[PDB]
Amino acid sequence: EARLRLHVSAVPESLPCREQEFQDIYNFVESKLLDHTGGCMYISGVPGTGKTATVHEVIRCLQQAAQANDVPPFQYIEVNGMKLTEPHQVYVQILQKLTGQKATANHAAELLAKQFCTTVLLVDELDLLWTHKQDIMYNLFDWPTHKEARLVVLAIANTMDLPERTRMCFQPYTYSQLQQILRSRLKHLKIQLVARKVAALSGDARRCLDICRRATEICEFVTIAHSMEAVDEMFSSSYITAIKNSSVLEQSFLRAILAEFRRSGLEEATFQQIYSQHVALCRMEGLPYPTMSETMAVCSHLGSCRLLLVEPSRNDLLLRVRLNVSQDDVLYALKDE
Amino acid sequence: LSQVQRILRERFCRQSPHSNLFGVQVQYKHLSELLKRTALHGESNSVLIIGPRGSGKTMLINHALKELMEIEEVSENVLQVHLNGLLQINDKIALKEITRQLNLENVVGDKVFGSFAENLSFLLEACPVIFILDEFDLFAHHKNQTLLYNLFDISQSAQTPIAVIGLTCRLDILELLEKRVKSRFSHRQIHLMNSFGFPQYVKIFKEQLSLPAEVFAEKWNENVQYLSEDRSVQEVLQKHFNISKNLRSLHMLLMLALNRVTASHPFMTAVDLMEASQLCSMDSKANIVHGLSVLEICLIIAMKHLNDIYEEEPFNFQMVYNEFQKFVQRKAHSVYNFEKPVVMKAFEHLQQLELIKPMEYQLMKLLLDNTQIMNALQKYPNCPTDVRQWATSS
Amino acid sequence: VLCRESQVSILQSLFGERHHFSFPSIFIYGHTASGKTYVTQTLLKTLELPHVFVNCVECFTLRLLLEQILNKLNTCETFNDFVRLFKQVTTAENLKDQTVYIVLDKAEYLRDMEANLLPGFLRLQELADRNVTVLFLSEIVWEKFRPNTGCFEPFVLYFPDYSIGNLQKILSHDHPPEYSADFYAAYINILLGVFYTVCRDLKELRHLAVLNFPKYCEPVVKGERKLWRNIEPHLKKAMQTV
Ligand SMILES: Nc1ncnc2c1ncn2[C@@H]1O[C@H](COP(=O)(O)OP(=O)(O)OP(=O)(O)O)[C@@H](O)[C@H]1O
Ligand SMILES: Nc1ncnc2c1ncn2[C@@H]1O[C@H](COP(=O)(O)OP(=O)(O)OP(=O)(O)O)[C@@H](O)[C@H]1O
Ligand SMILES: Nc1ncnc2c1ncn2[C@@H]1O[C@H](COP(=O)(O)OP(=O)(O)OP(=O)(O)O)[C@@H](O)[C@H]1O
Ligand SMILES: [K+]
Ligand SMILES: [Mg+2]
Ligand SMILES: [Mg+2]
Repeated sequence: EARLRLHVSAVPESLPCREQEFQDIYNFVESKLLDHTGGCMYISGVPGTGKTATVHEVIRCLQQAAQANDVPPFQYIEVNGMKLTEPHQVYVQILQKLTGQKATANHAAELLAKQFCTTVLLVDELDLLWTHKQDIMYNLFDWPTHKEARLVVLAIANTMDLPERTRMCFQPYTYSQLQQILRSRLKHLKIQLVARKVAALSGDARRCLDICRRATEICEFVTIAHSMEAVDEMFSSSYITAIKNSSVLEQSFLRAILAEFRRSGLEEATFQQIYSQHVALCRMEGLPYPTMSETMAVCSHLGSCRLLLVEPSRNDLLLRVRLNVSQDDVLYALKDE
Repeated sequence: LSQVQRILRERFCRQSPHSNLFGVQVQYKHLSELLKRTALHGESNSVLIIGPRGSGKTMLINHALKELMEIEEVSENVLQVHLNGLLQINDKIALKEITRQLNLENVVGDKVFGSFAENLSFLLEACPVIFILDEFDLFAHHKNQTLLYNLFDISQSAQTPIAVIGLTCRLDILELLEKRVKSRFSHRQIHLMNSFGFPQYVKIFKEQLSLPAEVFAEKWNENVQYLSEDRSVQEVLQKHFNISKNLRSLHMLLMLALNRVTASHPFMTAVDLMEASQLCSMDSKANIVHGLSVLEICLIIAMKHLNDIYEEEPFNFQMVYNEFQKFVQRKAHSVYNFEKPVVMKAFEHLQQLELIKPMEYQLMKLLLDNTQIMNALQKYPNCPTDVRQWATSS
Repeated sequence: VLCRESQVSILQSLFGERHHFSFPSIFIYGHTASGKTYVTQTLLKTLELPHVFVNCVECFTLRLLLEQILNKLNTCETFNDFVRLFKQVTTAENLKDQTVYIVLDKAEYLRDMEANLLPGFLRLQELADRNVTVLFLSEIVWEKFRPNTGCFEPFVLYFPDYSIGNLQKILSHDHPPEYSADFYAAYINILLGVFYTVCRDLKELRHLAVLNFPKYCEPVVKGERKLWRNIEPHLKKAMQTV
């Protein structure tokens, strides 16, 4: 249970290492809350930057403050866009969390309009609420600006351009910031040459905890060598691996592709042209003739694993073939030996 | 007796749950490891088994899942859910399929929950579950990806024991996931299956044909080991190896040669496998050409002359008709001369066979390779000396 | 059945014993008149193996194709999801332990229907694990069926075109109604001697064999061998027209 207790600490965690962002959001809600007014704040960032976690923290703190009467009471509501099949179910959620309970999306939206013509509403990943007419976004952002509406809106998504089609952004995590979170809870061990090794990344936090959690799995069955192995089992590109393990005729077919490309110089060629090249190579390697039924199988083996991008098999000799891997990568996979 | 057949048929055709695991020793450790961690402890993980098709995945996960549930605590406390991208084409179908495999059909339908996640969470809360997603590629293609996102979202932040194990053949899988789902996927837990060495292939050949401990089996295995080394079986197995590097293709080869074994032919021979190999090596489109009428052939030779004259430009019936008329013109008498509607019937039959493709007033291009044509003509049973001379005119 | 004897030995031994397992999928190709389904139905009828036979051009949709296959086993069916469900739920002392056969004729039309339907059928054995064999037969080469993500590759069995000799032996000696079979033989040998180079379809040759038979033997009843001279211009009248 020594280095095994370090397993238990990776999957979720607390408390935040985003110190400055937290304060900004707290003061935003506190400002709007103290005044008995509404507002909206859009939060950008990379998927791993601690946006929803920080918000949840700010909420728990504001509820504590609401118990001592430091800040006005009370209610809070959260809904996730990716948790719904059909965007319009949002109106049901919001209403169901408030009074009035169940109703259709049409009747709910009408009711929310009535209520809004204090409450904190978190809409996490409203990128999913995009619709042709975008009525729901227009409503969520219009509601807090009504006189009779006291509503504070916190909108999370991954892109800065969303509101362009009262704002904040979470930058990706740096060398030191990631290094911080890992040792931040290693307190079982107060092994730390690794925490900085894994810490060079782009830019998610989940990568760190999941990577190092795998490193411990390597150790048992932690040094820097264990983490290099951990990363090489994850971020390592599988394409070059597959080309090395591909069969004989599969490689000759790639050589055929590269031959046709070096002739034309384009990124597309037809199975017919590639076929002529493949015949030439099989002739020069002492191989048997590449029966077109075989070569079609091969070309599908390489298109099933996405080494190739191939037109549907119905087109027969007119298949147009693109490489899903850069020519330099293939030459390196074939020529390494 | 036929007891041989009953065995190899469940091994070759159906996929034998128990067999020898070749070269997966590392990958099995990582999968079985993770599986203990989610089943025995309260940990939640997600992993992808990624290989070419026909090798690896489904047997690995099947073998791993079996050994896992042989633990008494596991069999009682662990539920497993098997999903497939072919069967469930919609995340709503999948939701109701999870509800079905979890024996949670007692919800029952009276509460339609406000959100997809709320319905999924309500199912798990009614205690680990191992989610197997086969043909993971297709689950990535569902609209906004609700099933993947919320399974990973539940795998990470919900602390409900769950195991999300995908199977895919795509080296491109990770690029098919949204930024959000890619993050929540326990990052790039990846098992790769791929291929082996030729000596390992031959050892596999002899191991799959041999019979287990079940004097009849002992005599059988001695003869297999004799086959393992032969200049014939080996030069055939290599030819298949240079294409396959796959145990499923091998299984087919062993199966076809297994029909050759009867009560009058007790055990396989070199010829049994050579014949079985010949059936697989046939060129399908060459076989189809062999059965055309001499009219259809002459049309293809007309099309051949048209691609060699106009430089691979498409053509229509008219110009084919003209070039074909130039063929019968040689003799004043009518031998191959037929009425235009009939020639077009045969022409339309070539299209009906998808030996010509469109893009008469429609332009089309020939789907045959010239070496297929000249080889077929030499192998054609009745081919008249006149059409052969015409074929080489170009 | 004649001249297919070799294909019967391959396709019969593949069936093996009925309680065994067979290929998850088999794909037969060949021409219209190759005799594919005549051989398939006989083998399924004679033994007699439980089976179903369905025409893919008749059923264009899923509802129709899948409801036929389910009904014919002895049932509202939308998506292939519920076929494995309700095919797996179809088991009894009749089907319990045995190989079940599903023959999809003109599978070439499956390509145009539903993306997941042809793959689901190729693997149907392990999807329901019910000991099934799906038999595809079409005039289109297997190379054109393959999808992007792939599939379980079936066994590709080739039913070769009938030769001119295979045609006569099948076409002639099996209905010599009013005469010696040698007389009807010389008749067919002349029939093919004209129409073969144009029409190789056994189906159509049987028509013309029936059509022009009376005129061929008319000089016999009227008291007038070597009748090739008699009907050849008449046969050539029908050749370039029919
Ligand atoms: N500073 C941190 N300390 C501890 N854990 C962190 C930190 N930053 C991120 N995490 C990890 O990230 C998760 C919190 O989610 P996060 O706030 O990144 O969601 P999100 O950014 O809204 O999700 P997405 O951006 O993908 O929509 C936690 O479960 C934790 O494992
Ligand atoms: N390393 C191996 N150990 C055991 N059997 C193997 C191995 N590699 C290939 N096989 C055989 O090849 C077949 C592969 O089946 P499986 O479904 O497990 O993977 P797959 O065919 O790639 O799956 P998919 O349906 O995604 O293509 C099995 O019948 C199995 O017996
Ligand atoms: N050996 C034979 N003896 C007698 N008749 C035969 C023979 N072979 C084929 N036929 C003829 O062909 C018919 C059988 O159809 P066949 O088996 O050619 O269908 P199919 O090949 O499955 O059709 P398609 O290929 O167009 O789907 C019989 O009814 C008979 O008219
Ligand atoms: K059987
Ligand atoms: Mg979020
Ligand atoms: Mg599989």
